[PDB]
Amino acid sequence: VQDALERALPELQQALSALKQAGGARAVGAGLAEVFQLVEEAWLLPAVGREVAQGLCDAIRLDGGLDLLLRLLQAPELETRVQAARLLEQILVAENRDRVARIGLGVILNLAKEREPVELARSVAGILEHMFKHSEETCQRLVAAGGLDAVLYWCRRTDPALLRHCALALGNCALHGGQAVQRRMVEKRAAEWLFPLAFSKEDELLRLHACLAVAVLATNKEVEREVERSGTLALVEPLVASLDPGRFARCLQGRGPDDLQRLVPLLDSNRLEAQCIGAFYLCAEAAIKSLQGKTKVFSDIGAIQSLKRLVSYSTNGTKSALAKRALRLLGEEVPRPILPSVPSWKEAEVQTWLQQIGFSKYCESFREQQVDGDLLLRLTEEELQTDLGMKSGITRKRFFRELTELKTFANYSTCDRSNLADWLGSLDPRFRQYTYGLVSCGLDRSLLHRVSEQQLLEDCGIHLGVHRARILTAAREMLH
Amino acid sequence: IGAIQSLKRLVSYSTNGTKSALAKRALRLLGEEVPRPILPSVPSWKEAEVQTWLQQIGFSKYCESFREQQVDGDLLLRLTEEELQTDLGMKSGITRKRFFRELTELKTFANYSTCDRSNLADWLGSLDPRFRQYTYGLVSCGLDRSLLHRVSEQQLLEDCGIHLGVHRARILTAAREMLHTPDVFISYRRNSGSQLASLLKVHLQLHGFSVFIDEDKLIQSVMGARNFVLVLSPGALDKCMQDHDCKDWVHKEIVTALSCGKNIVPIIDGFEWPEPQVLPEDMQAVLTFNGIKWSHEYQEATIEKIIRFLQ
Ligand SMILES: NC(=O)c1ccc[n+]([C@@H]2O[C@H](COP(=O)([O-])OP(=O)(O)OC[C@H]3O[C@@H](n4cnc5c(N)ncnc54)[C@H](O)[C@@H]3O)[C@@H](O)[C@H]2O)c1
Repeated sequence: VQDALERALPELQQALSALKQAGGARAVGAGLAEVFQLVEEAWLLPAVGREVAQGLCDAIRLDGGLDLLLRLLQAPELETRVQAARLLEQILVAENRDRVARIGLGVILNLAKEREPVELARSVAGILEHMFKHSEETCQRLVAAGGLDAVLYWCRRTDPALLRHCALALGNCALHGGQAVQRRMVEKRAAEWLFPLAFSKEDELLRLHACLAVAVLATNKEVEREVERSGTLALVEPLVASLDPGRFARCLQGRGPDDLQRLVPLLDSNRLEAQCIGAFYLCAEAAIKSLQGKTKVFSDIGAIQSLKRLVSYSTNGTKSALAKRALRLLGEEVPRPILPSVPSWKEAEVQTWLQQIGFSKYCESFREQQVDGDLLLRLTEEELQTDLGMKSGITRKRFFRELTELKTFANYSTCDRSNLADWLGSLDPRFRQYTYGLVSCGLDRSLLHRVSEQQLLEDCGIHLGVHRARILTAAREMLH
Repeated sequence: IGAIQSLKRLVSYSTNGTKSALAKRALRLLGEEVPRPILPSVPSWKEAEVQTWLQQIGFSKYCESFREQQVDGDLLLRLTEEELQTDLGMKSGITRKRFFRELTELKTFANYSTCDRSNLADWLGSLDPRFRQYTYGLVSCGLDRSLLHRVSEQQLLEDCGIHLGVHRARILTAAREMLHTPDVFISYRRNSGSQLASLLKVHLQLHGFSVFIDEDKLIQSVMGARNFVLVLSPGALDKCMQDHDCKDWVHKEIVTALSCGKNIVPIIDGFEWPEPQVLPEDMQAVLTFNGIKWSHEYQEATIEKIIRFLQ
């Protein structure tokens, strides 16, 4: 355990003393090459070299060699510049990134302007890649300055190793950026430069990380229009449909829970490409964490219930197959897809729908009351509070959120005559939940010009007055 | 005095690295734990982020009050007086008001990227920085910038939940006073012509040209296209030689482009010109066009040369 640390500390002590003492033209570069080869020996140890490399990076930081590397990045010689950059690339760990964000911002940013040689760019792309993972302030300082333009210019090259760093840099800048960083990327059209990275048939990891960056940028609701106009979403769904997560899980050692929490809101952002990317990556990393004995992280975060919602509300075969495989590689059961004809439900479909979304406490609350799909669509506050024993209003509000998700994904073919659900969906996709509110009252397209607000409140049961005003306005302005 | 909780608020609500590092060092030199920075995507919260946010601001008594009720970030942003009083056991109105002060501090520092389409939070922040807390009040009701001229005070009170009438009057006033067939088709080779065709498509869509990429589907793509760009990779006419049956896709696209008579612009990347006598008779006319050599280091002038040679 402590063997590699005791073998690797005094060698780096001698090497950093040779770097600090000698100031020659080529002996300093030879010392940088010695430190870089010892770093390559450090990272390539099976299940040992992680903590060993972390301790050696801590020793390089506490010795003072990080400021030495930041001084040698300003050297006029090109050779020691590229060796110092390739040495600084492999040591950007979470304790070194704070020190680089304190001082090294502006030195690496200066080398972001020099873009012509490949030996600089292949390492400076990875340095900017790992510096996008620090915080939102560093992402703002890199995007507002010429740090994003270096990656957007280096996406033009044909180097298969450099474009991986560019795709990972844009993905990590989209993950840890926020609102304004994504605005400054997409207004500068960062999603359009990911098109040669998501289509190039040279590598298979590179297209996956490019589609990851596209899918993370495709979750901001002020952004998705220019992403759909970019045309990079259409390369996402077949690429996920043509690969296997087990082979890429064997190819990649996973990621920590702080990065596992970044893939979870990709599934609840109701976009098909983002759900496919999130299901693929969580299936591969669930295979990784199920090879080991740490499968409780997905239950600590809560991605398992989101995968159950992906299975039970699926309209695509690829994301449903990936979510079923991800739930099969874990230690719980897979759910069945629900029957979409909700007014055609009997009691057992209601019981299954309760068992698939996490309402197993109230199942016997609905069996004694004989609630079918016709009574489930016509359920209010008072019947939940009094008749069903659901006393808590927070539990009732969670039930109404799940009822919103159910009444969005429903088949109203047995009741709707004038296709009123598409009329509600053409205005706002959160209006189709009131379809049963208006069909059961006897309405169709030829009556909504004689409906008032009181008829929508009392009979149709539309509790939000903004939705009542929008439905009355759009019923009185464009139906006759 | 009480400066330790203010340092915890500085750590948990930090937008600067220097003050966060100094507050973490100040809490490390004392005898208590340092908190973690919260996840700004509040509607993307699960239960554990809500529990951590409770543990970092001094609501450790009610943590088991939220775990049994399963309150996530969507329920935390939509919480009122009555659900705090009845369902959560927070009987004291002073404790509820301290919780609403902390909820004000939370809904000021939040990421609404997954719900806000028209950037309504910046519209609320341009008036008064204490208005962005009502962003979730207006996004969840279905509103954006193009609807606020038809909102009343009752819709802000009941649905949006704006309890202060001064803020309702200011939002209504400021909402009513200041709110109111492709062109270039690219043929390429599957082996080594994908990256060059993708790069040409990107550099032509940077200038506003509708470019299509990738017999019942491609003929209507060529007929609707105004121009034609032929990517000549090394080996781009390898499968087109001795193809006397019209089965190759690139051969069909070249025959269709010659039948259309469009402005065929070849793009050469290390590919010599083939002989006319080895090609079939339906594709010998492609060798008489003005091809363009491709440079991998001076691409801007090359794309400008392509624009000068297209309609
Ligand atoms: N082969 C290589 O050359 C190699 C490999 C890895 C890292 N590096 C270098 O390391 C630096 C970046 O590494 P990083 O650590 O900052 O990455 P990171 O913090 O951005 O990603 C998290 C990594 O740490 C691990 N991890 C963190 N917490 C964990 C936990 N609680 N349980 C299990 N695993 C956990 C994950 O497996 C994941 O690999 C860069 O300089 C990079 O060049 C090099």
